[PDB]
Amino acid sequence: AKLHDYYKDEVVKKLMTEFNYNSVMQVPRVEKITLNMGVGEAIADKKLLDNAAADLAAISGQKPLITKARKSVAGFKIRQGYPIGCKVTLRGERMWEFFERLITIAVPRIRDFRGLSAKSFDGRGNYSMGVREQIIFPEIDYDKVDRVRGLDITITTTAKSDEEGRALLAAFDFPFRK
Amino acid sequence: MFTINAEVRKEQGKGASRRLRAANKFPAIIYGGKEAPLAIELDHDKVMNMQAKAEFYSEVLTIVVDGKEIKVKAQDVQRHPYKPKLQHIDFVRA
Amino acid sequence: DKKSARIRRATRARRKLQELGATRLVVHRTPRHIYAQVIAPNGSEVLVAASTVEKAIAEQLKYTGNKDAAAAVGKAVAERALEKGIKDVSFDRSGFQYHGRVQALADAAREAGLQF
Amino acid sequence: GGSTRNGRDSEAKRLGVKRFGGESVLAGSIIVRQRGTKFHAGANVGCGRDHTLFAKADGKVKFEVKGPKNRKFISIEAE
Amino acid sequence: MLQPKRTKFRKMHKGRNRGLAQGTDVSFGSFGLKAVGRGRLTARQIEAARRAMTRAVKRQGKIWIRVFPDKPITEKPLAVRMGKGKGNVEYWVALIQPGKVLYEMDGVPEELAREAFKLAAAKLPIKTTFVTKTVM
RNA sequence: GCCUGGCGGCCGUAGCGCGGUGGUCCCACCUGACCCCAUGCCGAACUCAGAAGUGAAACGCCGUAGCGCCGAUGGUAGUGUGGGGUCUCCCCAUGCGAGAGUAGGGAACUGCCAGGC
RNA sequence: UCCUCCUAAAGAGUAACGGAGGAGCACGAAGGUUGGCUAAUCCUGGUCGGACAUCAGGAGGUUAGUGCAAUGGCAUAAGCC
Repeated sequence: AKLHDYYKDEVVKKLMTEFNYNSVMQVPRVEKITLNMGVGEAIADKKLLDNAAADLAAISGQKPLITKARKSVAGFKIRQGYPIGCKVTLRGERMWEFFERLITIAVPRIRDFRGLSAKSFDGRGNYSMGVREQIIFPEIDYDKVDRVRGLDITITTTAKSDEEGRALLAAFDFPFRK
Repeated sequence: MFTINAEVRKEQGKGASRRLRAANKFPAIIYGGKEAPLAIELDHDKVMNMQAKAEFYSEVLTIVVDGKEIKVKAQDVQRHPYKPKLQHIDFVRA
Repeated sequence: DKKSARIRRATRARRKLQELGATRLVVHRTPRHIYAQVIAPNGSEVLVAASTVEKAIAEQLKYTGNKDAAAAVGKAVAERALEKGIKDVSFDRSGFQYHGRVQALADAAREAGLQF
Repeated sequence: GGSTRNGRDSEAKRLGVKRFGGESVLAGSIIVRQRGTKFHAGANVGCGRDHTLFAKADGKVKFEVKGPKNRKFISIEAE
Repeated sequence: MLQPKRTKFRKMHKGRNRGLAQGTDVSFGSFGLKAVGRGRLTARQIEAARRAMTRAVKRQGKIWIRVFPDKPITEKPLAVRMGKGKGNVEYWVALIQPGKVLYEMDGVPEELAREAFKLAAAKLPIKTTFVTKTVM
């Protein structure tokens, strides 16, 4: 919990001393992660998530809530009002708080670690930092055996082109590939 | 290039328009040129014997009417429902 | 367009007020301002108003988007309503919520005199 | 084949037509199954279960030309 | 053989012809036919007329057709009395009037519909003939 | 006089596209929030305490007609009322008559009020 | 017997074993009401994933839905929260 201090001091802002931007409303900004955790085939278990109800709030700084389905009959079995996931969305200070663990300590499991490919880039420079499945962070009671679920993370920017959104990769370091 | 004699048309409507076509005549009009629209009477089979040439539509022609003479260009046509004959034609001031 | 959703809520109200005709009180607010105007019984013009634009409020209030500034307009429009003798006045909230600064304005208008 | 029936007796016609007497309440328009093609405007309203734009006060019809494109309203005149 | 798409409804009404309707401007080609008369046209007639042209034109063109069957007709046994009722669909028909062009051509210079039409007119109603392109 | 907002009167010649311009009053973004109010999670939404930073976006202003939109004039389809012709159609006399297209228009109108320069 | 669109004539009921169909019920909620909300479909990407699976973005809209039939309407929503 220190990125909030540095993101206000020079990160993608000292840029404004050499480039033609009179406010942060023309520079790249990051303030959101629309988090989700899926249940998949949980309807054939219906007992584990009945006790793991705060297991997403174990990695996100917001209140846990089960999301209810928008579908009532499906080729994989669903039922009206069945719980289909959990969000626990990150914005502002809780998003900068959450970002301090991404790439820095998220290294317990890897699949490329040199930049993979720029999926979901939106032509703006939207960066991937997902882990495919949870890797477990140091907090309390984390050394034991415990199950883990699917986790993917994209950091989206207010930039107009990846020519100018890349000013973030000129202020931090992480492995990147197109 | 052509020059044709026209007459100001003073009685208008369906039966009068059909009457002309039985009595060697047919209706037409002149508009544009930053001036008001004018109704005219032309020779039915004699202008049909003339308009079947590109030089009637690719270039201006002279109309002699109302005691003067003016150049115009051919703008539109109405043909008979089952014959090539002229029912009504438009001109614009050149 | 979340701006247009407020205008839809105002179309709902404008249509509902159309069958009333008569003298009407319209309240409108923005993140720095608030004002209230009394519309004539022919609908074509204003009679009296109060607005956070007057130096009688704007030089005394440290910010015009404040609750006490909304109350200052409420206490002015109620005072000007008594000057022009208005009764049977139908209220209109310009597509906004009644709760918050429109309620905080109305609460003080019924403190400067008759309800309101 | 046959048996297409349609049944018998239904009307709801011509009551929203021409000059009115201006001394009792009137239906204004009784067009069938009305939900947005017409609606009401001005001092009058009509919310009946049979979609009638019946005015609740005595007056005459305006036969008004105002209203967006093909949406024109039942409204009563000032006299 | 010509067999049009099944009608949405099992049967249709035949309908009256106004005996005029302008349609003389060629849009699938540049020339066509003169109709100048009115009547009923059947699917077997336009296929027999297509055969007459197919035999004289071999494979040149193709030729485009602006007439297509519009109605199926109801037919029943001859002994059924007057009264009840309409039979099943049999033959398909259309209506023709003076302003029709019927058939439209451009890719068949001087070997069809330029000197005569007698060989195809012999398959058709209303004693039809060819037309020359309208250019002014 | 021009500007910015509103109540509107009006809501297909204020629309679609294309090129410029503006932070002053205004507004939008925006500053901050366990404070009023709030998220079925999130200050996103809506609040409340507001001006540190802009005019990015949205918004307003302005140009530009290829067009929606507006659209003559004449003709055509259509036709009331008499009548002609081996006639479920044609032709006429008299009285009416579009829609579509063409010439052409056109980048909104207007009353009241507050403030600005 | 009842009920919609059309025939049915730019005034109305309406014919011929005329044209496309239905109704004898449903829901105590699917009713009342305050404030909100806005489809559908398709594309993009995300472990356990045969296969439609998540949450977010884009295109896009009187094209979703309406207890049931045919029809007319639809955000001032009569459509759902």
